[PDB]
Amino acid sequence: EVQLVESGGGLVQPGGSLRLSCAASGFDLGGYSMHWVRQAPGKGLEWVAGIYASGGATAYADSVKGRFTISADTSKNTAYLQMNSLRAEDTAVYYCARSYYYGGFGMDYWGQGTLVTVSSASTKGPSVFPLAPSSKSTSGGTAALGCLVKDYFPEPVTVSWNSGALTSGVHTFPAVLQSSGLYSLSSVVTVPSSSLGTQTYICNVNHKPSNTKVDKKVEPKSC
Amino acid sequence: DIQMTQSPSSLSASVGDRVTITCRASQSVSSAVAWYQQKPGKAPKLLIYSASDLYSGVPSRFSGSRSGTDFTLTISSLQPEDFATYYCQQSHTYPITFGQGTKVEIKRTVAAPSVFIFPPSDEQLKSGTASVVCLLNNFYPREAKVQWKVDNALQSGNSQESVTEQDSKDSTYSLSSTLTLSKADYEKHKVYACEVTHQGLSSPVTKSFNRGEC
Amino acid sequence: FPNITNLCPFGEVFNATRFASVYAWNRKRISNCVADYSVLYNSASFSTFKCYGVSPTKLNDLCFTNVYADSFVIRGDEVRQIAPGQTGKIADYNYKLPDDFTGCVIAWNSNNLDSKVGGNYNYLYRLFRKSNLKPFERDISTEIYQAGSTPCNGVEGFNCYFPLQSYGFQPTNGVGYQPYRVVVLSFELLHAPATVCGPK
Ligand SMILES: *[C@@H]1O[C@H](CO)[C@@H](O)[C@H](O)[C@H]1NC(C)=O
Repeated sequence: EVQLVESGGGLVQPGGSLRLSCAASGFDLGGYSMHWVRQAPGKGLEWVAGIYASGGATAYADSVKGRFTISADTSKNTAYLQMNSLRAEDTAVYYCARSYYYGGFGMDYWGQGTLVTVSSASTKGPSVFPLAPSSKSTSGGTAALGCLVKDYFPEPVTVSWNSGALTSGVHTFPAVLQSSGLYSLSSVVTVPSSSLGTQTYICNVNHKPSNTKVDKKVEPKSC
Repeated sequence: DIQMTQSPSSLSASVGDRVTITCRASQSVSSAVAWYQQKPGKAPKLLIYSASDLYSGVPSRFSGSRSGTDFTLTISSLQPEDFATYYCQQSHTYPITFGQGTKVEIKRTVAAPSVFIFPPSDEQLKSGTASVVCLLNNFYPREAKVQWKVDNALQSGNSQESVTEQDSKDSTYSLSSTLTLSKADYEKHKVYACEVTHQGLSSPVTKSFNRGEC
Repeated sequence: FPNITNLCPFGEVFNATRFASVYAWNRKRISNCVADYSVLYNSASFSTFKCYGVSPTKLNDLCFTNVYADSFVIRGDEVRQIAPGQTGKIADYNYKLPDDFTGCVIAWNSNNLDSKVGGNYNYLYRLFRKSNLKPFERDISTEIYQAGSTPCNGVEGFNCYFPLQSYGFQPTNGVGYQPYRVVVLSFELLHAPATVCGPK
């Protein structure tokens, strides 16, 4: 079972440095070339750098030439990518992969990938606001309700409905980067209008980077 | 420094169909092309290498062909797991370059969007900013237009929308458009409406609400 | 007719100890002899036995000017390329059959003969080439393949690849990637004495 595991990802300010590691198991780096491929949110794949483990020869993409440096260690059987003078354009999910020889072959095994965010903004906790179901909702129809997460910068966020009890008719939209530099997304669910008064609905939001976990209940306005 | 032009950019087809995807290289690359598949939130999975060589543990329906400098990836019959994005990649001349990408979506009958409007919470008003949300869920095709109208006046520059991926079971899209503005500017107007234009709609829908009423 | 009764050396080819690499496929000329083709098919110990331009079923009645037995090793997945009008690394860069091919193509698995613990790297194939191969052409050159604009000066590296690469004939491999021995019988018919014939 060949395996490639990434590490060293995180949050860094513009112009900073970050070292990504890629540990390999189930095979020897010898005779292989380790590559780093990055993918910006909702965009294509872009090759960055590559290295022949045995000889030590390296190759870089024009966009990151000079700033990034790729290395490898045969005893540790791991590959590294030092990233200096980072820019906002470099924010992306970084994967490490392997290929046989200097070229001509595909990438057999990829790591799961690590997210790298480059922003001047600081890590902030999410603000949770309810989205109550409209009072004027048809009885035969099904009223919709939801939770809104605003102003959290570190992208990773998880949401659940009733501690995982509601797994049907739920739609959690992807986050959007605001002009302020903080992220904001919303999650919604469609439930029958009759069960609005009877049942109780809770959105559970977890922000691992800032270590902020909260829950909020949704109820009609009534006024 | 070779450029790989991939077509089609997007493709919609039904289960059991035969699909073809093409990648043309700027220069000759011998047979150093490879084809990968990527699903949301997952690393790319290698499908084909050296143009026409199957990878271990990969369904036999996937095939690869090379005619001159044109490369082709073919699916004999589609299966629900084959709905994902597909890339081509060349490893002939460095820097290695991927294709633009080809998204494959499950075809579905036209459906109209269920549209809802959510006013800003009072807890948010305490902070000083008001966010109005407009949700339109369970519709197909992806193409849709959302227009924010405040007292029948179009609002531009303060709206942001996001779209979900096709539902596992519904096979339909959903969209959420948020309009954020300061409490002072929010209190200046009284009517807030979210006009929606879709292919599967005779006329534009217009869910709205009035500030200070429930 | 030959006017002499000398069995042809087919055992030398099919039962040879070691086979050649597909990039340098071996070829044995066969003339001035007689041999029973149908014995091969009857043996039925082969996995692929496809003939183009002639019926395989007991067609020893025919006599040919010369015969050619071409032998090499490839993967199982690649066997499908050893036929007329096919494309692939093997067909393009290693061993090409003409579209007007009259002959037979025989292939059998050899995992026990051509596998070694930790891999057998004795069987190579050509991976890079500027142009496709003409039919029945052989290229044994080992010159470094220059892919970039810069010259290579005979050194291995990025954009400077050694043209031949080794098969990963692991013993734990799938059938598609297991070694397979291939013999291609070509029947050269010309306006010349028939030096090869069938029995009797
Ligand atoms: C290969 O060897 C076996 C046993 O010696 C024999 O029966 C078979 O016919 C041989 N192949 C040929 C072409 O003679």
